[PDB]
Amino acid sequence: AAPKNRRTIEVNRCRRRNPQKLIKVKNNIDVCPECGHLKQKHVLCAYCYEKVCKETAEIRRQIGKQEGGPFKAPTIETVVLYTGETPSEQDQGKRIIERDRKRPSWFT
Amino acid sequence: SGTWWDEHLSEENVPFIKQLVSDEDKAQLASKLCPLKDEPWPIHPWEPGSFRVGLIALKLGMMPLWTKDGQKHVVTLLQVQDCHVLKYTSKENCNGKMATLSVGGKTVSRFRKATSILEFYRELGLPPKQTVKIFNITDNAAIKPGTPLYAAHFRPGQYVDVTAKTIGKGFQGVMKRWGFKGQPATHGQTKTHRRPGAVATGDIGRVWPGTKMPGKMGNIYRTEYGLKVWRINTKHNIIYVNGSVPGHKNCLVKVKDSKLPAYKDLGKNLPFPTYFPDGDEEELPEDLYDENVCQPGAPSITFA
Amino acid sequence: TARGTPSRFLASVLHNGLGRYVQQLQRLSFSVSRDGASSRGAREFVEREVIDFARRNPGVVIYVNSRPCCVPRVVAEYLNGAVREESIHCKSVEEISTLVQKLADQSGLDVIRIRKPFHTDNPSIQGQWHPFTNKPTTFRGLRPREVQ
Amino acid sequence: ISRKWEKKNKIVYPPQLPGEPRRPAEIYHCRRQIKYSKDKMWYLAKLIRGMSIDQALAQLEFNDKKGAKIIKEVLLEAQDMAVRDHNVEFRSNLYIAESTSGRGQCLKRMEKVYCHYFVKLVEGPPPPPEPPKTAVAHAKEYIQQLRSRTIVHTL
Amino acid sequence: ISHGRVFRRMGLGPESRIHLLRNLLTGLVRHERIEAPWARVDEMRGYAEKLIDYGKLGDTNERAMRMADFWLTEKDLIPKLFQVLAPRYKDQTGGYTRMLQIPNRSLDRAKMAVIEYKGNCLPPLPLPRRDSHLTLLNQLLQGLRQDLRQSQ
Amino acid sequence: SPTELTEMRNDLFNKEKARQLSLTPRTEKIEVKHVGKTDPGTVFVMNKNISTPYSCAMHLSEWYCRKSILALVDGQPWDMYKPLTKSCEIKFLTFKDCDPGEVNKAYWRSCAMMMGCVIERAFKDEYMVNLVRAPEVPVISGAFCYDVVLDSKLDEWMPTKENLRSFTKDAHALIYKDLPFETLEVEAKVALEIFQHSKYKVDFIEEKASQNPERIVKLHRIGDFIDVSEGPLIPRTSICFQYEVSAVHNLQPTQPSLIRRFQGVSLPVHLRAHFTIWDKLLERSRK
Amino acid sequence: SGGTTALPLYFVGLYCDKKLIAEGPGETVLVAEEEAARVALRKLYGFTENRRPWNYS
Ligand SMILES: [Mg+2]
Ligand SMILES: [Mg+2]
Ligand SMILES: [Zn+2]
Repeated sequence: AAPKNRRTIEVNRCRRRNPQKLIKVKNNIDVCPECGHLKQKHVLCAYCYEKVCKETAEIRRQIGKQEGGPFKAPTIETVVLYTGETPSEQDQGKRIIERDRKRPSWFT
Repeated sequence: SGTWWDEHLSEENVPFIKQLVSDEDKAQLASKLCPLKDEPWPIHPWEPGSFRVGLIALKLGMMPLWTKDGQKHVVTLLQVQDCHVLKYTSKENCNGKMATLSVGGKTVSRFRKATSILEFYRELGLPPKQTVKIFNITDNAAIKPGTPLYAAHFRPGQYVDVTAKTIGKGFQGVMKRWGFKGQPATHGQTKTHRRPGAVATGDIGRVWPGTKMPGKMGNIYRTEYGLKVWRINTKHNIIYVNGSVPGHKNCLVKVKDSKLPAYKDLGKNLPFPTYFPDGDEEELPEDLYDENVCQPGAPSITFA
Repeated sequence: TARGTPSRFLASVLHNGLGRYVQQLQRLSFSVSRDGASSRGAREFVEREVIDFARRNPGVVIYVNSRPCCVPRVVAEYLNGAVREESIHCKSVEEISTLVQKLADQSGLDVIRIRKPFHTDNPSIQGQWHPFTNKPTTFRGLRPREVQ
Repeated sequence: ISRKWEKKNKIVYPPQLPGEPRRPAEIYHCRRQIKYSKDKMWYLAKLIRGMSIDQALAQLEFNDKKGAKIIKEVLLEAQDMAVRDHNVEFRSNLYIAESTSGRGQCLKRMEKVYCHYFVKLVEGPPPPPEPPKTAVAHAKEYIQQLRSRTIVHTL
Repeated sequence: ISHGRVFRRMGLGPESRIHLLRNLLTGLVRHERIEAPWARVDEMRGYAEKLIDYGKLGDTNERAMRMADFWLTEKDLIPKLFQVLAPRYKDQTGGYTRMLQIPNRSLDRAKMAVIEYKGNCLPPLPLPRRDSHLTLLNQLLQGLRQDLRQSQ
Repeated sequence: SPTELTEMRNDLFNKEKARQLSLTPRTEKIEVKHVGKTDPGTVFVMNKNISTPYSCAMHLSEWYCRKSILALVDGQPWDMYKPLTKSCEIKFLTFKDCDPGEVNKAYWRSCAMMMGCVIERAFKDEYMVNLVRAPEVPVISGAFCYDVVLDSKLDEWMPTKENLRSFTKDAHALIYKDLPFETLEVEAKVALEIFQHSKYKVDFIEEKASQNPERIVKLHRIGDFIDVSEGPLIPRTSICFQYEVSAVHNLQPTQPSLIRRFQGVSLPVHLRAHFTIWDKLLERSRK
Repeated sequence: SGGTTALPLYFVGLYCDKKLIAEGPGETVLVAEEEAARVALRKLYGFTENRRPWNYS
């Protein structure tokens, strides 16, 4: 059907500003104790995750530049090595994806 | 502020705390197994018109079980887990009705309870239970808090009442909820198949309270009366109650003696205050059976 | 309307009539334009009525000036600080005399609803009523249904 | 079209006497023509009504609504201006004194809604919330009312 | 009523559900780490685990080969499954994939999740460590370690 | 008449504080470089002998102030309220760093000082309580101890659990009051020229600075209470949330007097410990 | 009246060798005694509520 009467600003305020409709204050924010950026407990530090995705993208660009075209999933493991890092004794027989910047401190 | 128990513990500390609290729980559970070497209360002989505490069981599942007369009888399995009498309230502490016992069941974690409940159980020397239920008993049926209760509390040949939370169907329309013959299918019944008809008459400009309408179903406590007990498994603490019992599996149900006015007697031969395994009265076998159960291991029945 | 209006209680300035009556109006300013048509009744009042009023009320200082240049007005100031303006534009000499007398005959309180018509500071002589007047007492001060 | 808010950052108070308490500084700031309804921006505006700046930024960084980042940019600009111009000492020593959202101008097609966001940051720490009315306060005020009854309609 | 139904409902029906999960799983086997909506990743985790289980049986088995043929769409990955992934987890008997939640998606504010196969070459996800063992509460608990060990 | 002894201490304490604060010659400036992985490479410009590490922490963010519990300048612990003195380098130590050693030590000696300010006023004025020392014990031990000497009339009084409960309630009142731990560097002569009432701490006062080459010592003040300690303290008494004095001990060589020892255990608001873990911790605060 | 409630009324009356010299109301007995003292003081000092009003004529 249709309304029988306009609804006043008072009723509309008792509806719109009722607590159930308010935005709740979040009790689960904190500071990355080492890195020092904001984060929720159960979620990754956004800044750290972005700085990881950047390096993943650069590595993957090198991988694409080396594999040539599509349909070339290798049949061996892969290892990524930064400048001035000779292939360790454990990484022989694994594809090497050379990169041209110093290894990040967070890359172990 | 806001936090859970093992948020700030370190990698090598969570297993230790788990083991320590589990060991303490087992120790406290074991340190109550003998309630007569502790300080019991008077044990009066049963007399007519008395009521005795009941159990908090857990619903396992169902099975059949036959009888010498040749019929079938489904049954439900009720496992008594950690049933301890937790509290006592006096006759006129409830202001006239009866004396009451608070019985708990189904030991639970201790990191997931409110501070008050932990304080109560700490002063009582037990680990927190899941459900606490209040039984109305006469004065002479009192049992000291801290004593355990065991499936042998009952005996086959009696009847027993079971109360539990039914299964929650959620929000339900009117035919799944009240058995309403909805409106027919084709023959043009457009946009009305499973709908309530007229909610109320026309002269009254209101719908009566207590009208049958869509809404939440189940998930309310309810009681089945008159269920008979066929078997008791005193080694695993199982009760084999006739018929079906509300609730789902692994949910706690409240068991007590039948209150119907045809079984008011026959509370006599039952162990009155409770069953204490330490009484040492011809210790009970692994399975107690009713007089009319075709129990396994017996010759196949014959009707001659 | 009452609900929609302020109110006060019946009162006086300084317990006026108790010791000696004092006249509350103390200053009266007339602005009368020498030319305006609306300042005609005012000019008549000043020409043939203000001297007599000054003589009859020697506690009121009456100033009159001729520099509104288009509109007259009378501003009455009182002992208790209150000011009160009244329009005398386009009014007769009878009306102005009645108004000025009215101003000189009232205390400078607010003209608002007087809640009570009688104000007394010592309303009781025999002792204001309390539930134990006209009520007996019993031996040793016992409550009903006592023993000792 | 009235540009009053940004003109309250120009009231020059008189130089303080060495005796009176140090006056807490202020900064008023506003974002104009936010392509976002006002009945939605109001919830974000009320969320951060009575909390310090850093907690406000924290709460806004992790809210889902579109206006959250607009409020965040506004608050950051306000903080920078407060330190740079209004001679505030510590950039964390501010709190949201007033936060509100108001209507906007532009035209229709079906109204295309707009809204402004108005924030007043006051130097100093957040004021503590008004405590709950303890039972003794209720009894005290009830006694006060019982003790102000006069004999109604007589001398 | 939906008591005891473990399978989400997504896509345009059951078949589209299998096909969506298949594309997610193929992306995972190809890159070893993918960011996808949280619920879809939680549905695909079980399939990725069981895919490694089937891949351990090895090429010679035919049932496993048919299964990996269905569940991998660019077939260059089937070698990998049987020669890089399944060999890599010859020790672990379970839990080959780690799944985290990450900042919600910018456009549609969906609940996201990064899922990866343990042990890959990629830069490591910023996992959340627990509190250092030297913190006050941990030190007191260490004292309790000692004092309880000696008593027992 | 102890109620005037406190005033006799505080008046001269404030006197020295004022005379030191008045030595600053028209707000000289110092530069504090900030080091650490979070927000690195900033240069605070502070006031030579007014600005504290808090004055630096607040520059960065409310998070640093809320979480910070001690300050390293020149790589040594430095209380948050203690004024800086020269162009230095700074870093902030919390409870959740990888190596919360110094912070744990500071927290526990601060808890010792709080238990001192609670016990001293705990008794009836007709008795005479005299604080001996806050024996530094490692956090691993299980509780912090404070050595006091009660009057000889109480040899037949081992405190009952209810009185320990009263002690705990009073300490909780102290934390609920939320007073800061002011500090003061003073020449050692205050303990040798005024503080005659130092009868057992008369030994500690030479232990203050007789060992170190300089002749200056540290004083810590909760508020209408004074006492020395061997290192920096946490900034506010609100940091403690869970607190309890458990029991007391005595040392057998009872020739000088009965050196009662008070045990207590506590945790900050950040590192709250669940109820049952807290009961277990308390059980071990009785050794 | 109302001995136990939160709104009591106690009427306390001073005496001087079996003869009343005042009477006071209150909510506590202490306050009623204080008010009885005040009224007795007023009666002795000739400053009651119903004293002969000052004579201005
Ligand atoms: Mg149809
Ligand atoms: Mg869909
Ligand atoms: Zn981070």
